[PDB]
Amino acid sequence: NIEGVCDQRFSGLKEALARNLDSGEDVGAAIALTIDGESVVDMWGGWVDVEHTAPWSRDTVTNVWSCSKTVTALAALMLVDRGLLDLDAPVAQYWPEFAAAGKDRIRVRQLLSHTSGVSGWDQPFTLENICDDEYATARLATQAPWWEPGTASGYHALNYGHLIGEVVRRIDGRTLGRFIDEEIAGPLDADFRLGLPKSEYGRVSNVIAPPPLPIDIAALGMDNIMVKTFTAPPADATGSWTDGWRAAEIGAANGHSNARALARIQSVIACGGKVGDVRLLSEETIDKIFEEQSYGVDLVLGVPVRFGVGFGLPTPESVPFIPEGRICFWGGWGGSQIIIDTEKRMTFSYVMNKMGPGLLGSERSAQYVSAAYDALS
Repeated sequence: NIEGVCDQRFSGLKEALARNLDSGEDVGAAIALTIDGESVVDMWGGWVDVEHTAPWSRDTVTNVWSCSKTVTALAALMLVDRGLLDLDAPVAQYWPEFAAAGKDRIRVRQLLSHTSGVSGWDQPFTLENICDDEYATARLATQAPWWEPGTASGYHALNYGHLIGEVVRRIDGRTLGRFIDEEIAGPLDADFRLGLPKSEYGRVSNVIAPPPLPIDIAALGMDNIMVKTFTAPPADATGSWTDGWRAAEIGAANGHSNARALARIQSVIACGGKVGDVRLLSEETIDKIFEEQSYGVDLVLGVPVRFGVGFGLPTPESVPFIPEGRICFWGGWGGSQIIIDTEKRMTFSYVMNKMGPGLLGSERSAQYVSAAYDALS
């Protein structure tokens, strides 16, 4: 039983979602797809929890973990489009405290491409620490890079929003979470926000944690950058249920939204900077997204990744279900996807509550993305 609309071209996408819901591989999911700004696929099915307390409704939202990075990146690119933020300027030019420990030459674009060298917090760090916005932001400004900036990419797993958000805050005045609401989510009427206000607790579906790892990476060395990044706050999807997590602003993983809002937000990039009569970027600023910034094995994700400014670029060897072309994308822990195909001017989005293993796509993510692209030919 699937609610919402789904174009007849994408029938095979609807059958995959239905059969995944019947088998339990998806507990509650939502798949959205816009073309040239107009909603073409907007579906959802399944339940809010494993106990079938309530079905996934239209405005059900959940934690969308790293899809929030695309909204954080969109906010930064908007300050660039207005001429207030220079991608080539050092981040210390806007954030003076960041110049400490030899970071005075790190450029703003390197924050957005995960090549800055600051991919996580130094290890006096806890789940409570990341919930303190100004404390977590100040800690990063004191750190030395974990590798030579621009030399490689290391996925800024949980501090991505703190780094870029502080640059946004010192330029605009508003916090990153508020900038998103007043300049992106508001003008486009999109159901996205950093965190979750208590007034919206009723329509949230708590994510289901991925399978436990056979070893706790404890006693296997923080000599590795990947371990330092993923243990800065200890990885626990359950932490996204807490009130402290939903009260903070973590532009890397804090977003609470659904597939319809993500596909609608990012339709600005797919349609050339304007959906309807709300233009947030020019095509000159959108061109900066698809300028390749880095390619190589990521120090954190452990696979080859091609990074643009704020988005990933097609990497068939690591993300095989996304074709090549002027396509930018990212996804969230558990399997969530947000894809921007400016050639077809479409946006795809898949949002679930049962988190699969891995921070790249899951088995379901490949089925849904492939079905969406098979129908488009």
